[PDB]
Amino acid sequence: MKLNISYPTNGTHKTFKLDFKAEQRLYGKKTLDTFDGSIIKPEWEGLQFQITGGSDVQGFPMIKTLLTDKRKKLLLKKGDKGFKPVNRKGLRKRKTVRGSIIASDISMVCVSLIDAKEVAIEGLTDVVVGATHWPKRFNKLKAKAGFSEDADVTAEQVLKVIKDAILEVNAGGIKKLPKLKVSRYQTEKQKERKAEKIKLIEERKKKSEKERADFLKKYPDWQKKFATK
Amino acid sequence: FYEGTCVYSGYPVPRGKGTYFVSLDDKSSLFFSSKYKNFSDKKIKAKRVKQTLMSKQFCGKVESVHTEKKKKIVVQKIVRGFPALPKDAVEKIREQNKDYKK
RNA sequence: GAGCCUCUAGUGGAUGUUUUACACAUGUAAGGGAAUUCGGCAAAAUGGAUGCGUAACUUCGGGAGAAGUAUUGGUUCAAUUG
RNA sequence: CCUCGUCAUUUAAAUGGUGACGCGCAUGAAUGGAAUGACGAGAUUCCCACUGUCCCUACAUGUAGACUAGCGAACCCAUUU
RNA sequence: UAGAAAGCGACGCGGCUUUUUGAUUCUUCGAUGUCGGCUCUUCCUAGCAUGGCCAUGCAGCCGUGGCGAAGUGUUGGAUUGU
RNA sequence: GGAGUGUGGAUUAGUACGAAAGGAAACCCACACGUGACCUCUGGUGCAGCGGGUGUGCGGAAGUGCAACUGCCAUGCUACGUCUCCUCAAGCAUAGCUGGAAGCCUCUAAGCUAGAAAUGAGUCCUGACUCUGGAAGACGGCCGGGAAGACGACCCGUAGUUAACAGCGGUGUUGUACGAUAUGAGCUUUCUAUUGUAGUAGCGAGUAUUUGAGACACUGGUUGUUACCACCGUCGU
RNA sequence: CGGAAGGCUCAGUAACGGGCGAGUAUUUAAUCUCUAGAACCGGACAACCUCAGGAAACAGAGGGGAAAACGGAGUAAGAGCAUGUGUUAGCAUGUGAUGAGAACAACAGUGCAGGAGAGUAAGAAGCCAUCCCAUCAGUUAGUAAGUAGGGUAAGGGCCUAUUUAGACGUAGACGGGUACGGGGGAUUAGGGUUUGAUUCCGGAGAGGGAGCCUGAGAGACGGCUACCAGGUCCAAGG
Repeated sequence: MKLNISYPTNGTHKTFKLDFKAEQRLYGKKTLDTFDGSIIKPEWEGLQFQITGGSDVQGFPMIKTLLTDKRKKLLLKKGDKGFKPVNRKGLRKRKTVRGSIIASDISMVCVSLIDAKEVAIEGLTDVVVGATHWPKRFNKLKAKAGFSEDADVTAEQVLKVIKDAILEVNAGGIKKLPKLKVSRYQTEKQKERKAEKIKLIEERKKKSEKERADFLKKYPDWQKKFATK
Repeated sequence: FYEGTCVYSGYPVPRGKGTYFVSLDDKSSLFFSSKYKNFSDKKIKAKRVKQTLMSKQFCGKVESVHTEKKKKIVVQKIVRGFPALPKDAVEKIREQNKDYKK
């Protein structure tokens, strides 16, 4: 049996083999259970872990809401874990899955360490990493731009963030400089187009409203002439 | 060591006692004793047999999975943790921004 | 004026001991279902009322309750014998 | 009689049952002959249901029986077994 | 297949057994309950299986003829009183 | 007196042997029939114990008789359950060794070796006549029990972890007591004060709470209370 | 945005299967004409990054991040009901469930929200014509009708409750056997007799039966789900 450990403060991962006695002490648990590291290893006292998921040795996934030690077949839609539909909308299919309760069937258990405390777990504690992408949306970007509850042109914040990258990362360089872009804030091309729609409605009104009066000048007896079919 | 959990009663079964009954539907099922197997055959609903663990859970006399209403532990706000920007500098920028905003 | 239970009126003694085996009157039984025996002998199974549905043959009267199937307690209502 | 007659059907297996056949030891017409219905505590074969009849027996109840108080015989008998 | 005699053995001749049916009338007619089955025990050997051996027309497999041996086994059914 | 008997699978092996086709030979493991015991498990049985309904009795409810029906089930008993079953010695038939008669030969005339599910012993059941020991008292009845039992007999106890009743712990069987209270498909509109207001209800199967409740047993655990120290006979010094 | 068309066949069906008229009691993405739009906020899913399962087919944890994708806020709009007034749109008044929305590029354009009328396609309807056996004469009880309600995009026994007994038959009902139906083909002086799987139109099916999600539109099978009859691969678990 493998054990796969994630440390979400650091963004780091490690896999280990268990021994028999360690394994046998996990039996009976389920996803979203917790335990103390001392039950897996000597030391590791007070490290609290939470169980995330895993896999049958046949390869079927453990599902978070099927509380049994057995395999079932379920009918699954899009948005259900264990199924990945592609080429037709409204497709639903029947697949084998395993319940959440841990036993000798399982090949791998996934686990999250909540807090490393004073301990020095190799690989988990020795590295710190960030994200992969950058906040495109304006208000998400602003919070990261350190500001809150004040008004700027986007250019200001793009300048701040770029300069800080040049300074803090490279101390000067053309490296970094990912292609920062901003959504949900009005640029000048939008100011013009958003003015134009106001021009349209104002004329369409007057033109429509004119013809009504122009008609009534000529046809006082509109209704009595028209209605006699 | 246990043999398993009885299907009808809900009772855990000691090693070396009880029996499995296998139906033509292809299912295998474990019973504590002849008493509860017979009650199944005669279509007595388990929730009405008041000494069963099943009945006691259903009535709410015994705490069970349905009572739990569990929810994910809520955390707090952090000093804006964002790529590159060191945690400590945001602790400073946020303050400086708050000043300027006033 | 069946069987079962009660009112009026009438009724009873070879003593003590928890008492093996084999008997005589009776109950119940896993899985199998006449393999038992000259032979289903003995036992089990079916059973009242209401409705649906009923074959060959026949002296046309019958066969016929043919066979085969379903319903049935307590309570509170409508409707008046359905 | 020969005889458990031959052929078909019923069974895993038929000295049985039913259907055919007929030189019938020794069938046969009010010494009454032949084909049916309704009705037999009449004789015979098979099927469904049902079961301690059986495989293969086990446990339990009442009444007798064993032991004890009161009462108290008979069949049979050359007898040394 | 050669060849009396592995296995057979015509035509004749000598024995044993009482499990078949006869033959005879010794015992019982002032009474010895008569066929078959069910149940249960013991004995015999003229040996069907199981153990040890000898011959072979015994390559092996399967057999066939003989010797000492009676410890343990030899069933469930259909028709029929058998 | 007597007891274990047989079948199959795997391996040797597609081997020896045969032109080919075919085709053998210990040890180990599974089973059946027979024998002797045993209840931990699983079936069966329901005498003690807990529940349910039908007809009719004790004015209602509660507790219950009679006719009998029905669900579960301690201890016990049982098989459809579980455990059980080989080793020596002398030697049959036979095949051999040495060896004369009979200078050669020869299993036999003396002598020796290998030898059967058969025979005789041991392990297994019954237990004749015996043998070793203690002590001036011993033993039987009467009283109370069972692991034993037709009656005798056997195993035991009598001022004590003795018996019986209660607490308080422990281990089971049944299935949620009586009485209150709340609800209930529906059906109904009664009373007091007094002129007009206020007061103001009945009848009902069942279901939920109090309540894994109440009932019943056993305890070689522990506390309290109560009862029991006799008597008669026989043989001996 | 398309995969609901086209292609293949004639099993089933004596019938909305076929010919002629009519346009409703109905729904319709695209397309046309007229008209026509001031709106804020939030998370995820897939790919990406780090581990990493399974014989394969196929999947896991953890962390970022978009939309003209998605969910909420306000706001226009707004079903039904009731009364006036104009059949009947429309308008007035009262009451209101519900409740949104796309821009982008300049090679000089392409899109997307609402209405009203067209256009295309279905659903349901009117009339008339349709094979053999009487050795098949009675058939039917949602059957025939009425009142009221549910259901549907919509009329209707389509379905259900209480009332009325109807409906169809020798001018052949009901049962059984058989059949894709026309435009047309072969023979023919005339009157006829025979055939139509088969270029066009319409219907039904995808081994046999039955259920279904998505969508403007399928009871779809080069979509899904279960049984029955058959198969294929395995490391025996799928």
